[PDB]
Amino acid sequence: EHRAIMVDSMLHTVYRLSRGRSLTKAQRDVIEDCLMALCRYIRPSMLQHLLRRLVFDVPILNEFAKMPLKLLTNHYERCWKYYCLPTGWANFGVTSEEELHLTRKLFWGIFDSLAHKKYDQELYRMAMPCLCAIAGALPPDYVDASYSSKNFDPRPVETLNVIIPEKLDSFINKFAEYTHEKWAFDKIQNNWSYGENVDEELKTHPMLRPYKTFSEKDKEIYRWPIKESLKAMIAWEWTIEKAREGEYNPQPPDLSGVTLSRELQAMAEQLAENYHNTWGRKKKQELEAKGGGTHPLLVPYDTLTAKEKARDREKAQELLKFLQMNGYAVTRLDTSSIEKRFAFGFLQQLLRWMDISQEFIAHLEAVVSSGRVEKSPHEQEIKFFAKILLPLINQYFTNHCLYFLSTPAKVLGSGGHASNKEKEMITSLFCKLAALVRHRVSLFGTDAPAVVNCLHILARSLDARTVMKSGPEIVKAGLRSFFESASEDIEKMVENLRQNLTYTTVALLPVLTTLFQHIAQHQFGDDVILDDVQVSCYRTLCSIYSLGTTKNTYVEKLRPALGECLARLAAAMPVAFLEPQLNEYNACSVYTTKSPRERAILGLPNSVEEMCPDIPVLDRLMADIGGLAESGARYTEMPHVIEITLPMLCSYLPRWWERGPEAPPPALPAGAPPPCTAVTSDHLNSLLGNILRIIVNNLGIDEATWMKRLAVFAQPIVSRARPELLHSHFIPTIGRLRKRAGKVVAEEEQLRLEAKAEAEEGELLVRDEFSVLCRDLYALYPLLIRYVDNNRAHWLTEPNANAEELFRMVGEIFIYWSKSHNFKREEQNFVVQNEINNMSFLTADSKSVQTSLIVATLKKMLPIGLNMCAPTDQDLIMLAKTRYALKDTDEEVREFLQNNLHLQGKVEGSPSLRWQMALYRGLPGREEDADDPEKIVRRVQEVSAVLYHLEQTEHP
Amino acid sequence: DSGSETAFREIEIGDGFLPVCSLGPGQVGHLNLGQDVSSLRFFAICGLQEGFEPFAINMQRPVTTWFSKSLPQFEPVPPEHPHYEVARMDGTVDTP
Repeated sequence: EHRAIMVDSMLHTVYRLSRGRSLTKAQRDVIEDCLMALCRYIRPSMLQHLLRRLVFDVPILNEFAKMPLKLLTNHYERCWKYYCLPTGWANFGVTSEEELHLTRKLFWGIFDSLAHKKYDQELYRMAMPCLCAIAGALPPDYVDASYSSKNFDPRPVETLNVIIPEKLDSFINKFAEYTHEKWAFDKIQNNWSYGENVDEELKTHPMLRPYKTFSEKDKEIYRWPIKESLKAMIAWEWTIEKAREGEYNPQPPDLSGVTLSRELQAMAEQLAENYHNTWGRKKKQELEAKGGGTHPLLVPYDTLTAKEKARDREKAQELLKFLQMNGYAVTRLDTSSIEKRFAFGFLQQLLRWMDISQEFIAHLEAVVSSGRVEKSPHEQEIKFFAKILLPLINQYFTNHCLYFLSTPAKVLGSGGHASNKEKEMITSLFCKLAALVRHRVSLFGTDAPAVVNCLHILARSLDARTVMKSGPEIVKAGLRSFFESASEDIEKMVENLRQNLTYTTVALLPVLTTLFQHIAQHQFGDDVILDDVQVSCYRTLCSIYSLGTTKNTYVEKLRPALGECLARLAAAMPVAFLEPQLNEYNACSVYTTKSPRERAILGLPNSVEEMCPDIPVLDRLMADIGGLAESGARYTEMPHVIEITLPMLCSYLPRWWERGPEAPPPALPAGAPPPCTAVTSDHLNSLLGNILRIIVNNLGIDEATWMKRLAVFAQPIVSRARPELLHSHFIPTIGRLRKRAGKVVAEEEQLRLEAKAEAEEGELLVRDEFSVLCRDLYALYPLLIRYVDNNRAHWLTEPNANAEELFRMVGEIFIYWSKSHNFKREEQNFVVQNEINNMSFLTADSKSVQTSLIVATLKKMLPIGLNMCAPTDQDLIMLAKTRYALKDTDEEVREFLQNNLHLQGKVEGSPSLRWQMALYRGLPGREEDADDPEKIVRRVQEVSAVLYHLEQTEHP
Repeated sequence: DSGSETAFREIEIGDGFLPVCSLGPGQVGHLNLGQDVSSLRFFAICGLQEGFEPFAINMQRPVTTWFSKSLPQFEPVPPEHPHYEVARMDGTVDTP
């Protein structure tokens, strides 16, 4: 920053050198790499002039713009905090308004040039990173100073060709004399009072007379530039004329800094651009006589740095403010600040190319329906959209989803909040993409993964509350028709299952799933899913339950997606479809919000039980799942329940549990209508027990693969479980798993002690047993994770002997895992195969890189074990651990522990043991029966073994 | 945000560490140092098991605190002040 001036001049000269001719390709590559490293390590504050040169040259999009656009994307990706973040970046700070207009006009120019140019593989492949980097860098809520705006050959307007009319030529001459008067007045304010003769204090203009005494022969040559400027002003589409009737010291000062009407100020800025045009024309005529070259002011005025632009705009606005203080009006539009936001301009671009895109999908559908026609009049549009627009909107929405979802009230975005206009416009844009892909999957076959990915991204971050409440009926009807078309599509698939088939198959219905997931995330279901949306989703859930009833191979393999979308709509549905006897007291019901006449004309039979009779009440499905758990049928015996209905329950019950009367209502008037959902914590505890029962009953069945997704679905239902559920079900399940794992580790120890080819075959057999064991743990233990983390404090304070027993069981399981290296490698293999690490991460956030068993035993419940054991026992823990380091077996270390029972710690030995003993006996659940030496040696051996295996894991 | 339990990692000991709390306007906070574990709630829940001694466990007298007085006081200008410098010139025949 100390030497920024000649650092920037060196940057400009290195640009010129890389743009030099008569250079070998290696030499050009060397200079380009120099530019790469130099701009990478140079602060963006002094890179503004180089960026201006880039903004000039790179929109040409020649083959010679490779290094400029590569520099663009590198610098913008590096400084995306310097640009996009409104808060000052801790590394280099905020961006200047000059840089802001630079990147805005850069984005506009690159996009329009890439649009008008024919598709090329290298060009598009390297240009789309640049365009998406600029889009991410530019603050979308940023408003440009002049939205309405116009080597370089700047064309001046026909200043002299357009003859000035006599209706204002007197005013033209008057303002020319007035600019001379303003020169004199600035001198007077500088204390150089203008003197008629040559004046020493008049340094700028020695002789300076009032216009009455000043000779018109030199007045003409002084005033010719202002004459030409005003003739240019009328030569443009503008019309300047006296606002009031009429027509050397102008004491009223002209203030170009003040702000006037937006169109007037923008046309003044365009007049400044015209001043640039004339000045750059004459200066380029002079410069081409000197050998050519580009001057910083000679570059386009819009792309020019905002200081020379500031001076030229100061001149133009001085003219304009003269007009509005002396009574003259200019008439050429009314661009709101919303439209000045780059996000709204980007959305206008997106919708214009969206209607262009629906036009070209129409004609390409026409040419693929008529055999195969490779020739397409809009093939350039096809290639441009597929290679540029789809990833551009992808990355733009990914890195600006926080701002776009931000509402004026719910401001969760880091910067500003999305405008309501742009909000509804992009919601209707998402509806337009839905219509673009509506029964249109054969087209864009190669681009289909990117299409659906951007469809999910656009489905996320849609604040549809603004659209439904105080929003346009056009976009609200667009989204309602999208939902209706999707639902009747599901009806066509269910009737066929008993081309739109390929459309639904290519989809796999994940965009709708993501949409209801987002709606459940932000609780949009109160207003967004209502009336016709509610009815359509209800007949959709009934129809997918009919698919669950049918048992063909296609629906069996489709049941994952069907269950996932069913659970998402259950978490994003407004009324209690389960036990709907109380829907009339529910205020969100279609029948309560609709007149009986409207129900009659919509076909609603005034009964949720009646228009969705396939799915009964939650009481009946609970009796069903309880009977299934009691019978203990195989997973493949009746897979529909666990595939679809159980995820639906594990999504519906946690969401509607707060609404239930068992949960505390927000207020008495709010709870005055009886809640449509009457579930309880006992209800959710019983459903969790049913899940755990079917898991333990299908633990040995190798076809029980979907238990992992069952556990992911049942993570929310684990919360609010009864403490008695531990001894009721968790102890039997964990004990059975521990016994089976003990059998497997015994077999593995036998197979590892015998050395033989059949021994290796048996070791592979126990590898398969270990893999299905890992499946069983990933089905069983994630529930226990949230169980122990939710009820950690209760079992910590009150000494639940059942909890200590289950601690011993999980400790034995950890012992087996630690002494089985085969179990460890099978753990990692199952993790990478089944993507278990994702579920582990999700459970970590909502309580192989890391072991689920390690988290379960070594971290979550080791503390309650350590408080089950005494601190005076913690004074023998290290001795028992060092014996385990000497590798003595459990019985053997128990022998030396019994022999060394007499070296227990004492209170008077150290003050730490004193207060530790004080707290240990001050626990209300403590009893003198723990003083029995056998219990002491048992707990010391167990805790020391757990800690020894843990420290071996920590330090391999 | 990344899911790690520890707030800050790789912290040099340096000079030392002290309990600290900055209250805003109209704010009330109870700075419960570990003078007595009976007053220390949630300690057995998190900290007795993990191996953390309560601060000032054996400290007989109450822990002495220091509060930002917020009263402007005239103090000597630091020589290493990033913006302000004081220079002493003397012995000149005319300049005192």
